[PDB]
Amino acid sequence: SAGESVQITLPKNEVQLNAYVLQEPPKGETYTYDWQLITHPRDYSGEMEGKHSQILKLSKLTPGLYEFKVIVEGQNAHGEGYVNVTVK
Amino acid sequence: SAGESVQITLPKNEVQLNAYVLQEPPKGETYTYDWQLITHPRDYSGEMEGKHSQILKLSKLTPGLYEFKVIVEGQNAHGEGYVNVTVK
Amino acid sequence: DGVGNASGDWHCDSTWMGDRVVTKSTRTWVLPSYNNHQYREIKSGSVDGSNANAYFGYSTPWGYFDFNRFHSHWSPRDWQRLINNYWGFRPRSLRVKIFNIQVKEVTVQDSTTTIANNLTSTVQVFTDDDYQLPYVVGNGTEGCLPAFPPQVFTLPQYGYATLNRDNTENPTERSSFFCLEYFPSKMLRTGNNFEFTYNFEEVPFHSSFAPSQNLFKLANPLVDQYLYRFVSTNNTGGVQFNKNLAGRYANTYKNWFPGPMGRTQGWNLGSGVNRASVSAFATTNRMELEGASYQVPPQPNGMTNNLQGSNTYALENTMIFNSQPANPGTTATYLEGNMLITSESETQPVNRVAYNVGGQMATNNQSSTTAPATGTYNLQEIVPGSVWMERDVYLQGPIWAKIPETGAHFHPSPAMGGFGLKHPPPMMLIKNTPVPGNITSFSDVPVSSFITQYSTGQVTVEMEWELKKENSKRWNPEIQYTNNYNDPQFVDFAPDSTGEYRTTRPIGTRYLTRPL
Amino acid sequence: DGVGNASGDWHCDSTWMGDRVVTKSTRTWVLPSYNNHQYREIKSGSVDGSNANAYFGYSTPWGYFDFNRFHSHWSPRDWQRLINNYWGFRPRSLRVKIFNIQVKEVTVQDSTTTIANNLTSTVQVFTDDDYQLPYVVGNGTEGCLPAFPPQVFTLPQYGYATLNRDNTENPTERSSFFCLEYFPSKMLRTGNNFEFTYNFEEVPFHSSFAPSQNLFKLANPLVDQYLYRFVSTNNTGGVQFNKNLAGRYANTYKNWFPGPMGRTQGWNLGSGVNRASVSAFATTNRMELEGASYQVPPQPNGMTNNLQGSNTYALENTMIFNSQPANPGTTATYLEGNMLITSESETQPVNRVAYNVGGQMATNNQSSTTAPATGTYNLQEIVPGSVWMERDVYLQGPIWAKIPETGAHFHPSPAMGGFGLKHPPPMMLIKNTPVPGNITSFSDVPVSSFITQYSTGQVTVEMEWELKKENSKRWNPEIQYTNNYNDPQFVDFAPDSTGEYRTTRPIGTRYLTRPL
Repeated sequence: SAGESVQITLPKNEVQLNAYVLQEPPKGETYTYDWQLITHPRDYSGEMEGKHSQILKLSKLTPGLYEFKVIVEGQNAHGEGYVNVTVK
Repeated sequence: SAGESVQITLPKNEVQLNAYVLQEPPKGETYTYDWQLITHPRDYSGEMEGKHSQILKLSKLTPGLYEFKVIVEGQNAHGEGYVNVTVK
Repeated sequence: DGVGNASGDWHCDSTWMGDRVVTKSTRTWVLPSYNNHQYREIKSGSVDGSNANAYFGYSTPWGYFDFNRFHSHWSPRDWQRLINNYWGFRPRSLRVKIFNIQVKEVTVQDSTTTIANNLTSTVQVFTDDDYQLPYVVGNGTEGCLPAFPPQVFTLPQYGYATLNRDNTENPTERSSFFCLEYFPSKMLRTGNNFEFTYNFEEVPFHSSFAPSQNLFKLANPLVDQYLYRFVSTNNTGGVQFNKNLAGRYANTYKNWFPGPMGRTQGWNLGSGVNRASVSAFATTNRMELEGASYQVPPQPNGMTNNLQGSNTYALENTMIFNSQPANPGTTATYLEGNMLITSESETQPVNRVAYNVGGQMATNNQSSTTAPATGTYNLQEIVPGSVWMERDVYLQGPIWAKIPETGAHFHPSPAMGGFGLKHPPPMMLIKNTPVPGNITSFSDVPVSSFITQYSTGQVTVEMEWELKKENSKRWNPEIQYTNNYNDPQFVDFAPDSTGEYRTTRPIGTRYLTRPL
Repeated sequence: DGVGNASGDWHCDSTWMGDRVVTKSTRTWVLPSYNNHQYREIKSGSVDGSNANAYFGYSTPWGYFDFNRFHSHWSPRDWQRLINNYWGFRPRSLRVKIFNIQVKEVTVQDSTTTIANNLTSTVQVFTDDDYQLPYVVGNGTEGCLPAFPPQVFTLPQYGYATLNRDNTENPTERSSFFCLEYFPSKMLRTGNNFEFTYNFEEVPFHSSFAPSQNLFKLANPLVDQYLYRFVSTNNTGGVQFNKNLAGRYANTYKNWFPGPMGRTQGWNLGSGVNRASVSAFATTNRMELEGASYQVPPQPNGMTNNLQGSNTYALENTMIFNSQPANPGTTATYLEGNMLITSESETQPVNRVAYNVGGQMATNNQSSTTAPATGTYNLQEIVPGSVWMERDVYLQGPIWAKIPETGAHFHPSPAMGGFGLKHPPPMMLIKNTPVPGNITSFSDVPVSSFITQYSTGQVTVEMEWELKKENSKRWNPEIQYTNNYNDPQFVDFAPDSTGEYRTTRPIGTRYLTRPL
């Protein structure tokens, strides 16, 4: 698996995250991505839009560490990536 | 199965052992070798590196008899070899 | 008894009956078969550039029940009812019950992984009542009954470190091995249950009140002292005195002294600049033991890590919890926004501030030729007529610790808070009895192929606590723990939209006050 | 009783109560269905160039419990507590229990091999209390309860040899067949259990002490004897005497003699050159029986295989164990580094050395014309006023042996050590009751297709031992068995990193001393 870490600051917070998997399949075969927020600041109320898509949209991000875990699977091919976001 | 027996002496002890199986498959099919130490001297503390590989590395061998058992399997083909080491 | 009859019932409750309160908790646990039924000798060398990290020990195939966290017995609301009304409390008894056991066999033939239940399998259970095994329960480790009652938890694996030789991974001739199958245990099939009771030894009440007076200013501000003080020498060297006036606390004679202190470094949370790009470790407080250097949070009792209305924290004199539970072995870099940083600011009237010097004293001998000189100190231990407050207990924190058997100790009160016990609630160990796979021939070599399986069941803990009734004559209203949030986006101490339990703040225990 | 209720509990323990000690052991066993439910007549001709190897007998489909090894009842540490403090011990009673049985059916349809449990199947169990069957237990064979409690073991298959004719594979008209289904047995389903008690017959205490004096030097070294001795003849042939002086032990008159000895060959372990490229067999000590030549280790009691502080061992007078358990039928050539070679050097003050001549004696009649001549001997049996020490018991060795019923024996103490019993703990046999496959038509020919299955369960053995308290007046400190290792890489008598139990040394029984 991977471990791509991103960072942001200032008042702006709403951000979107895509998903990149190795061994890309044919057009006829699309995967069903799945995002799981495993760690977030204690204040974070926020929401998650388009989890099952390639891009998860985040809004209302309070300062702290955010831990995600996108899981990409298909026909005889399970997988997943990891991503950390740090807000100041 | 086979029964290849090796021997060593003097202070030197660290040795490596490969694995040879009959009916070698295609490059696209690699086996997952497995080594098991079934007999060793009562003093032997040592370690085993790269068991699941073709070559098992041994270090800190005290005098005595060592019994190994490499097992090589694949797609519809289970197998295994035996090897004895004697240190003086 | 039998397969179609339940071995116990669900009890969650709190019964307040004057001077006592009885809490009951039931949870559902799951137990994996650890190590595949065998003992292993585990060990480590020097990790992260520190040989204090080296060890030698054993993992076992047993798991254990750990209920040494307050939130395992108290709901947020009963905790609030306790800290807003009582001056103290202490544990009196304990009753534990394991019931409704279910062993499941797991078979993964042809990637189908089917789970069936095995009606004839057993789990073994015993309590170490004579404290013959390494007690690992009161050391701030995970795996306790969860805070929230609907949560299902995995029991942790029992393991222990024994002696390693010279800060390396090797054992010494004194390192011991403890085989847990060498104790008598009960075996339980799906219709069986295990029950166990315990009484705590008389311990002092925890003090859940804050001091309403400062220790150095106990004299009446209206009357002068009948004691005098040296204030200077005249142009000839003769000594002069002055009477200690009314309310001049900087000079009065004192009877009592603040507790022991060892200076810790202070860092600013939120607003407040700190030194940039620092690496704590290299400059943290350490204690040497057997040739190695160990960090010692939270430092010994008797200090305050924060000064009320300030954002400077002596971080290593602090208990830092996470707002949520984490995965095993995470190496993520959490920020202040993710933590539940505790503050002991309500002990400041009696406990010295950890990031400040502790005082000063004479360094020389004055004479006609030398002027009196003084020098500050960074650490000061116990002196006679010393008083301090022990660390507070939090809802998300530990209830007790075992006092180590050595024959010599001073004031057995654990650094992390809670009760220090000579004989604490015994460890309860549990494991899935092994079931051999298909074995067709004889061998003197021990069986190594087992049917894979796991168990699950319910566990009920019932604790009786004794309370110390608050008896104040304060006139004006007191501070109380209260549910105060400005524009809540979610209810705190409740499940959110996802179903995960939220907790945004550590709840200590000192809201009520008392005059010294 | 029932499927969802456990039939017994786990007990492992040691309870020392003065003059007694009670050990309890529980293990998990697995039982294969042997022979596919049938008796077979097994036999062999002359193997390895020796017709002493020929036999004729029967294998049965039964397995048995064997707990005739000390390590099945004693932990390394309790063994140490016994040999450092007592002068002797002997077994008093035995209690056995088989419980928590589980029969599993195995089906291999389409290479899926699924294991399900069969709730209605039985195991049969009985104890041969009248010793009507060939007793195979005390003959140094494998399959005993394991040393380490978490280990799971396979029960061995019962078999026996009867009489063969003329050192060939053929039976004689006296060869007997014993059908074990011809005894009354209990049948146990998954809710049942079997229990059995036994009392040992009064036996002599084992002697767990070493002699503090040499048998030939019991006279006071300060006083002379009032006895004289022939020392020579003068130039005329007249005999001359000399008084036996004080401390000249080479000449004193003796009252007692060392035990019997039969010279064995001595070999050097470690440092110490031996004859190169030898083949032991051809020159080992043998005894003839029925026309065949058998090796007879460890030789009869009364000798010492090693001389303290020497590396020469009379290897065939020695008990040689392996540091670990081996697979069935291994033909590997082990070296000294793999073995646990025992030494009886602490009996040397009383037992003759096995690799040396036993003494000498007169071969002729001297006269004016012939000089007295003498000749050494290699074997010498019992004489009156003979004393020796029996072989020692080891933790990894055998507890008892059955004394063969023949009506005539001398000093029934087994060569391998332990107690010799007229009526030893009866054999406990067990087997999976056969369950027929799908049979659709009638036949007078016996059913031969069965459902394949195996069983497993727990077994608890409880033994009471009587101790003989050490009562010494020695002033200086004694030798004790102690955990002494220079730079341990692992803890001995503990599981290693792999989970396999290690044991690097045989632990005998004589540490304490006594004056003769």
